[PDB]
Amino acid sequence: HMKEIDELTIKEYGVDSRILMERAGISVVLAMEEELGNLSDYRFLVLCGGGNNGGDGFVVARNLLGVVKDVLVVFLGKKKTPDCEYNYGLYKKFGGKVVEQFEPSILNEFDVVVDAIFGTGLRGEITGEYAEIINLVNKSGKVVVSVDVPSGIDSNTGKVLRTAVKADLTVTFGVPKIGHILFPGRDLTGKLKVANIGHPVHLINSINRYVITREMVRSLLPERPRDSHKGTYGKVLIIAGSRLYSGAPVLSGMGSLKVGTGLVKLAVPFPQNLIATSRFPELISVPIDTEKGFFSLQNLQECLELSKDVDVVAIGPGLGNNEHVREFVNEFLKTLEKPAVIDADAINVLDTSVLKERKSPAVLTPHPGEMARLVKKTVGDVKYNYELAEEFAKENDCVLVLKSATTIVTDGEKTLFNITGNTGLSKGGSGDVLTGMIAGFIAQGLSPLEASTVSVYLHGFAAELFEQDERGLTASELLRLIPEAIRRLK
Amino acid sequence: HMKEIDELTIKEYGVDSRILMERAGISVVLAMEEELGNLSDYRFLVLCGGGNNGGDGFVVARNLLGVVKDVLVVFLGKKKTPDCEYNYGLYKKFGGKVVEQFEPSILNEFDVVVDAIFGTGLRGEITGEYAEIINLVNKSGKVVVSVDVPSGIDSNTGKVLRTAVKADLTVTFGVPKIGHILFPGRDLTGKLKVANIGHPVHLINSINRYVITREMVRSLLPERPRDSHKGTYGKVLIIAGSRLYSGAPVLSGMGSLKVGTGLVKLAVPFPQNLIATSRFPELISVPIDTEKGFFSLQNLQECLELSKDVDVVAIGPGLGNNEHVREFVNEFLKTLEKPAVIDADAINVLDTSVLKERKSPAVLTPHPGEMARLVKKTVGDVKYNYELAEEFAKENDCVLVLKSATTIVTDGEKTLFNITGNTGLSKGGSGDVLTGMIAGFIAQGLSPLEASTVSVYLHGFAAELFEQDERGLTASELLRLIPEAIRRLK
Amino acid sequence: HMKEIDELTIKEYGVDSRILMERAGISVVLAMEEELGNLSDYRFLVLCGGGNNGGDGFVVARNLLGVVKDVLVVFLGKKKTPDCEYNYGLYKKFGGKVVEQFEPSILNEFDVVVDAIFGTGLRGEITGEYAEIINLVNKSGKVVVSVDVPSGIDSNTGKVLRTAVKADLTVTFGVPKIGHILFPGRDLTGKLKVANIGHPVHLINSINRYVITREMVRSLLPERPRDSHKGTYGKVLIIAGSRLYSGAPVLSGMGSLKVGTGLVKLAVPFPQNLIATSRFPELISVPIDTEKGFFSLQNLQECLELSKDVDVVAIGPGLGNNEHVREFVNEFLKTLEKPAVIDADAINVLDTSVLKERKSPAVLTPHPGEMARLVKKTVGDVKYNYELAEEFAKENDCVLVLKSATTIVTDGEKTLFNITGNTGLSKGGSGDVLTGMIAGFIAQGLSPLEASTVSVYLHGFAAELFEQDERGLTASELLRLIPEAIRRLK
Amino acid sequence: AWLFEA
Amino acid sequence: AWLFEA
Amino acid sequence: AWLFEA
Amino acid sequence: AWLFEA
Ligand SMILES: Nc1ncnc2c1ncn2[C@@H]1O[C@H](COP(=O)(O)OP(=O)(O)OC[C@H]2O[C@@H](O)[C@H](O)[C@@H]2O)[C@@H](O)[C@H]1O
Ligand SMILES: Nc1ncnc2c1ncn2[C@@H]1O[C@H](COP(=O)(O)OP(=O)(O)OC[C@H]2O[C@@H](O)[C@H](O)[C@@H]2O)[C@@H](O)[C@H]1O
Ligand SMILES: Nc1ncnc2c1ncn2[C@@H]1O[C@H](COP(=O)(O)OP(=O)(O)OC[C@H]2O[C@@H](O)[C@H](O)[C@@H]2O)[C@@H](O)[C@H]1O
Ligand SMILES: Nc1ncnc2c1ncn2[C@@H]1O[C@H](COP(=O)(O)OP(=O)(O)OC[C@H]2O[C@@H](O)[C@H](O)[C@@H]2O)[C@@H](O)[C@H]1O
Ligand SMILES: Nc1ncnc2c1ncn2[C@@H]1O[C@H](COP(=O)(O)OP(=O)(O)OC[C@H]2O[C@@H](O)[C@H](O)[C@@H]2O)[C@@H](O)[C@H]1O
Ligand SMILES: Nc1ncnc2c1ncn2[C@@H]1O[C@H](COP(=O)(O)OP(=O)(O)OC[C@H]2O[C@@H](O)[C@H](O)[C@@H]2O)[C@@H](O)[C@H]1O
Ligand SMILES: Nc1ncnc2c1ncn2[C@@H]1O[C@H](COP(=O)(O)OP(=O)(O)OC[C@H]2O[C@@H](O)[C@H](O)[C@@H]2O)[C@@H](O)[C@H]1O
Ligand SMILES: Nc1ncnc2c1ncn2[C@@H]1O[C@H](COP(=O)(O)OP(=O)(O)OC[C@H]2O[C@@H](O)[C@H](O)[C@@H]2O)[C@@H](O)[C@H]1O
Ligand SMILES: Nc1ncnc2c1ncn2[C@@H]1O[C@H](COP(=O)(O)OP(=O)(O)OC[C@H]2O[C@@H](O)[C@H](O)[C@@H]2O)[C@@H](O)[C@H]1O
Ligand SMILES: [K+]
Ligand SMILES: [K+]
Ligand SMILES: [K+]
Ligand SMILES: [Mg+2]
Ligand SMILES: [Mg+2]
Ligand SMILES: [Mg+2]
Repeated sequence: HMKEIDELTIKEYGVDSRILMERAGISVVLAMEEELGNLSDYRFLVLCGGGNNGGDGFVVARNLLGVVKDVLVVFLGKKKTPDCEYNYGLYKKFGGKVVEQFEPSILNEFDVVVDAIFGTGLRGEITGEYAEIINLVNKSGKVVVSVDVPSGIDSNTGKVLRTAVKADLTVTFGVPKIGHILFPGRDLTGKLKVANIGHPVHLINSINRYVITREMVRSLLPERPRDSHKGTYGKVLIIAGSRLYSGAPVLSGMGSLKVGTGLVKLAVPFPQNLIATSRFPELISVPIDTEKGFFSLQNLQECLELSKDVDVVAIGPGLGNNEHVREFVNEFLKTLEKPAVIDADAINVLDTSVLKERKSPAVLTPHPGEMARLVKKTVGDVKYNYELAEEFAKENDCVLVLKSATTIVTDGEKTLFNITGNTGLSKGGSGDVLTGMIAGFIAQGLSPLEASTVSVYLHGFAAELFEQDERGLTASELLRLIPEAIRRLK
Repeated sequence: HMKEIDELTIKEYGVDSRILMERAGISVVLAMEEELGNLSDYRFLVLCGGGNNGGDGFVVARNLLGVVKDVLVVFLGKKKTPDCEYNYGLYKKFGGKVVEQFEPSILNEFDVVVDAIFGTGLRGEITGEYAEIINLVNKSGKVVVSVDVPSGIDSNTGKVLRTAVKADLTVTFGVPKIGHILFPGRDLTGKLKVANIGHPVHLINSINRYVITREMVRSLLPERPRDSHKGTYGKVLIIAGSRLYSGAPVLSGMGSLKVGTGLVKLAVPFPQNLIATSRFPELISVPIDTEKGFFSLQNLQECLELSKDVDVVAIGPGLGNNEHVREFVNEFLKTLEKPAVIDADAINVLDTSVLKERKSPAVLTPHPGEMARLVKKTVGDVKYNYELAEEFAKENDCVLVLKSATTIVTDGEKTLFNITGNTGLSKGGSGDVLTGMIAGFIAQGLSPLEASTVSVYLHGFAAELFEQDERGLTASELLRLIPEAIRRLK
Repeated sequence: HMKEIDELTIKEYGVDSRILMERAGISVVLAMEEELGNLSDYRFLVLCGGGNNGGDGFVVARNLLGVVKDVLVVFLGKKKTPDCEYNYGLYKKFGGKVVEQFEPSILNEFDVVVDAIFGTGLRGEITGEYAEIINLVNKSGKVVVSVDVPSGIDSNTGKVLRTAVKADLTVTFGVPKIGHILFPGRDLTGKLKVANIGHPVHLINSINRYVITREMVRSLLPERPRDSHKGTYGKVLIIAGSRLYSGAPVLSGMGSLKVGTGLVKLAVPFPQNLIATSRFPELISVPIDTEKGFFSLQNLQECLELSKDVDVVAIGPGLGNNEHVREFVNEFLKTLEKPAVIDADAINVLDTSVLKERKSPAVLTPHPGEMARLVKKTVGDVKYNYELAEEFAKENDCVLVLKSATTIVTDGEKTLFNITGNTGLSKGGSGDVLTGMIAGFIAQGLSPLEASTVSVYLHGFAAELFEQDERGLTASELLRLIPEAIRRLK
Repeated sequence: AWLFEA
Repeated sequence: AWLFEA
Repeated sequence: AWLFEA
Repeated sequence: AWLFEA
């Protein structure tokens, strides 16, 4: 946490706590200027709690004095921490006006609300006057700037503690908090600026949960040496589809090809295999003879043979979920000595003992419905639960990619959060594409974790490049957009 | 070789060897100016061996004296050839500084390294101080300009003799050397300029191995007379595909159509034939009835009949490689009295006695894996081995197109090198497209050699026109880009 | 001084001295970023004295740690003030490198020098290692950023104390110092940024010596109501010229007209009066009959009559300086009950008892040569001596406009510094134009002080608008440019 | 304008 | 870049 | 074109 | 500039 980071900076490095608070407040002023333009025309209402969030707010208020049209502080706390007390004292010596009573109509006479009520010190549900003021701010239509985290967001989870401020702009200190990255918190944060307030870079860099950034993805993209051939770029087998679900294999296979993979082979029940090469003749789509249109133990030996001459196997999209599919998936994965990307129906039937016993690596790519079924919990218990995802990945020796508007990627030691993408991905097929992308990057030589990190970012970024309204995006268009995402990343 | 060309120019034509060396060095100066802009702001470190490469370097150094910020020569040789001795003498009479000891830190005080250590006179592995200096230059991050060939590249093969200079710019004299054209040499050359230093044009034009250029391809493109019809532009049969590999026929067939061929007919096992016309209804895709999804002797007579009414036959993509395919391919080619383009699995099963006995011509289009299997050698023995390719083409009376980042095209008398293309072609299907292109151009009236020359160039150039990141290029996009490559060539 | 302002902010307002020092250093970092772009590519050498200037330097250095290519502090002091000691301690706890010995060659390995040696605490001449380091920095060709004032400039006078740093960029705190505004200090400052480091606005606004700014001049420009006529905009008489100096009246008269004055009348010896209306027929140029081509007591009564019907009289340009001119000027000014703008030769002959006895106001507009003669001192004693100018204005009840590259305007209570203009004004006639401008603005209703403030600024700004090289600017072109300066001010 | 005057 | 990451 | 081919 | 002055 930042809490350790502040403590160490004050207590070991010897930076006065007041210097950190001064730097915090001025960052807020500079950030607002960058967003609003010249501040001198605006009237500011600063809502200060009795903690250090509020102390940061007093610094903001004091620094606007004499330079803007009007500043008023509403002090909502009871007691004040020492630094809040000190900065309150300064605000008042500088000529500032504080009131401790909030009237519904005071929003009327101001243009900007600075929300310095609660930061990382929030504990428990917000009620009483705190709640009523937050609710009035949210109904006011004013520009809202939140200091550190919008008041009411739990900064460790992104959950709303009964009510919370909806900000246009949030200025946070040092590092983003998990609460800005996970929803609903991500939504209520608005535009996020991360301010440097003087922590040693070494401490800032020691945080073990990160946002996946463009620079990180750029440095992981594999090299394309000119003297190369398709084998340079790896071979993927995708075991997918059924008589019910004939489209999934095609989207996965192209997903691998669009990220630069050299050779992609599908194993799909006949005649559904013919669908892939009618759409994309660059694919190899091997026909698998099945009794009733679904993979079963009858196909185990053929699939292991096909596996020998590839670098990675993806399994699951469109397989169906019946007992014979379950038997096949689990015996295949138990015997396969190649990295496996396990998705969709292969997750739904997976025996997790199999994962622990495997010597080769695995990535799992569940949405929360699948994760919920896999660990026998409710969707609400697993959704955005990064600590559960970490425990799962660590216990089963895998990489877990837990899909949602913010995607979590973890191997149990390191956890990354993806924030690219939009609601155009909220449509059948988009998951199938990501599976192929991950397998592809593994085939090109990236680690399972690296392959997942690059893929989730690029997959969301390709969606953002869609030229028309995002709700009309389909998986086939997403595929077309991948090579543009790649170019824009470089 | 240039060696004969220099000798003849001095000894028969009577050009003083010193005049050639003066022209060489000044070309290097002019080339650097064209790349760097004004030279006067730069400091130059010139590394000179004791040979004529180094002598060229002394001319460079002498000609920068008084005109740039600083010049230093590090003389690394022991003895000096007469012309090197003469130019060293001039450099010193002109006021130039030479040192014979190299300190790791001297790179610090210079902006540009001129690499005149070894040219075509390199023999054997580079070791000792030579190696250490080359390794320091490569770690320095300075701009590197190599005189003739980067020191350490064998100019006949493109191989690195233990270590070699990585140049930003190479200035070579008269003609490009094979070592600039084949990898890894091609990579280490950087940007290549070929300087005219006064050889008679007749000698320069008498070199029998060439780079395929845009002007050459433009002059070979066939005519499109306005009063024409599809028969004017030829008919191709493509014998391809199997139940395992249904996409290959489609990519080959369109490859022929996109280069202007009049009629294209595929022979493909039923129902896989239906895949081609679902994607491109302009194709004729004849269903072939097979026992198990692969061509066999049962299909020989039908394929010979289909052959009678076309100008060229391509065979091999996606056929599979089992005994019945082997029997069919070899009996077909033995009986077929039409030009044949032999690719992929038809190569893997080919009995080369068949090629010698054929009266009609043939082009073979192996990648190094296929070439290796065909002559019973390792990939490393055959890769970029143009002399082996020449012997093969001459002994078997064919054209050999040996595919790689630099492709070699030879009929055993004439050999051409293709340098268009990028790593987007390093993906399944790109070979299948080239097969169709070659067959197409043969059908339009170009010789097998000419057809191969135009096709390899245009196929690589189309790949370069891809608008997004090259790694996302697929064969289907490559096809779309062919007619643009053609327009840009004109 | 800022010294009082810092003291009061710490001691009465209660801002910790360390908070001021933190804000100072970070302002320097932000300012450098704004000038240099991204800082991460640069190597910084920070030169720190043992005072609070150096303490500001330690904050700069500490805040670059981990974020730029390299930072080194050279600590040149002996003892450290408490805040310098504290920030040195932080820099070192943050991992920073300090050395206390300076080697001539250390400039080599750095791109930017941060000069935090001496600020406002400079006392006496700089000698010894301090001098040698400043001299090395000045020879280095590196980018120089000075903290507060370039080390070696006396911040109260702008003089160089034996040697001083020549800065590309100076970041000063709160308010500009006199040493940035007067030469040579103005020259050595380079680009000046004034940073807000948290002083109460009330204290910042209480400084009684100011730079004339565009906003100040805009708010003083008089109104032009639409229902107006020439009398609305005042009437000026200019008493000027002689048989020797026929051009001066014309330049003064047009100077009044170009700033919006309604009516301008010249009194000039015949036939030299005819020169004005041949050039600008909008002027009234009254012929004065003189014995020998110079004004004398014979003309006193005519000039007083002409004065009755104007709002302001300018006197002096081109009058000549002989006893009869002296008699006339002094008797005229003693009797004239109108505001007088006294310039040039009227200054040279002025009896200052006359000024004290006058009930009406006066502006005097000497260059340092004239000021020197008027108070019986050397040019070097009076030049840029704002305290002398203030005493003079206060003792003689006038406004003094002491002309130089930085012009001083004072009534003895308030003093303003003008920094517009360039060396194109360093040419005969430019003073004559300013005289007319001042008289004009007085006629339009501005106070003598206000009229002088607006005029010096606009006169310098018009010169800057000259489209070709400034050295070719002449007074006649300057006149043409005045209405453009006025438009650009609005 | 909040941090610097030009 | 010194003060804010986007 | 006289001195250099690209 | 290396070869020709204008
Ligand atoms: N649910 C609640 N209802 C009412 N009051 C609450 C609630 N939760 C916390 N408080 C009160 O809010 C205050 C603590 O909030 P913070 O100001 O967030 O906590 P603190 O640790 O003082 O400051 C951390 C903050 O300072 C800066 O480093 C940064 O802004 C960070 O957010 C205390 O007055 C505490 O009693
Ligand atoms: N980001 C998310 N957040 C919360 N819940 C999620 C998310 N993504 C998925 N879920 C949850 O997972 C649930 C189940 O989804 P799937 O198991 O993928 O089932 P679905 O795709 O709806 O069904 C497959 C389809 O195949 C057809 O034969 C049949 O028509 C069926 O509708 C969802 O309803 C929802 O609860
Ligand atoms: N609002 C959003 N913002 C950003 N990303 C999003 C959003 N909505 C979805 N995504 C992303 O889109 C992808 C959806 O993947 P899946 O949930 O696997 O959904 P889908 O393609 O529908 O799955 C197809 C089939 O496989 C099985 O799960 C099941 O049978 C399902 O029908 C994930 O990367 C997810 O993070
Ligand atoms: N592996 C090696 N290790 C050390 N020294 C070597 C090695 N190989 C060759 N040499 C030395 O390098 C020199 C020969 O190199 P070149 O200068 O390439 O040979 P030469 O034929 O003198 O010159 C041909 C060069 O001159 C110009 O026409 C053009 O630049 C061409 O490259 C001789 O001093 C030779 O002993
Ligand atoms: N430019 C090149 N340079 C060096 N080697 C090359 C090059 N191009 C090809 N090769 C070599 O040829 C080898 C064999 O390639 P192919 O014979 O084409 O085999 P491939 O395409 O990998 O396999 C056909 C595919 O069909 C599917 O049923 C099955 O999944 C198999 O992977 C490569 O691994 C490599 O050694
Ligand atoms: N880095 C590169 N730069 C330039 N050109 C390239 C590069 N990489 C590949 N190419 C070109 O792409 C084409 C690849 O052709 P093939 O090696 O025949 O590969 P492919 O299309 O994968 O072959 C398909 C199938 O046919 C059989 O060889 C085998 O069954 C294979 O899977 C050749 O023209 C080759 O020169
Ligand atoms: N001529 C000189 N030669 C050598 N040393 C000198 C000289 N003049 C002064 N010093 C030394 O320089 C230091 C004082 O310089 P400052 O740092 O300018 O003085 P101080 O008042 O400590 O600080 C004022 C500075 O701090 C900030 O408010 C702002 O940067 C302001 O410039 C002391 O160490 C003093 O002994
Ligand atoms: N900005 C300044 N800084 C320092 N000194 C100045 C400045 N401006 C004027 N001076 C000083 O004033 C001195 C005298 O200037 P004036 O009294 O204006 O004399 P000048 O204009 O040189 O002479 C009038 C001219 O009329 C002609 O009959 C005759 O040819 C004479 O040259 C200058 O040499 C110089 O010392
Ligand atoms: N480098 C400069 N930068 C900015 N302003 C300048 C500069 N040089 C001169 N100026 C301005 O130009 C004007 C010069 O005024 P005067 O010194 O009065 O000079 P000038 O016009 O030459 O005077 C004409 C005549 O009047 C008598 O002083 C004397 O007889 C002189 O010849 C003043 O406003 C001065 O501040
Ligand atoms: K808050
Ligand atoms: K060389
Ligand atoms: K300084
Ligand atoms: Mg899914
Ligand atoms: Mg092939
Ligand atoms: Mg004058």
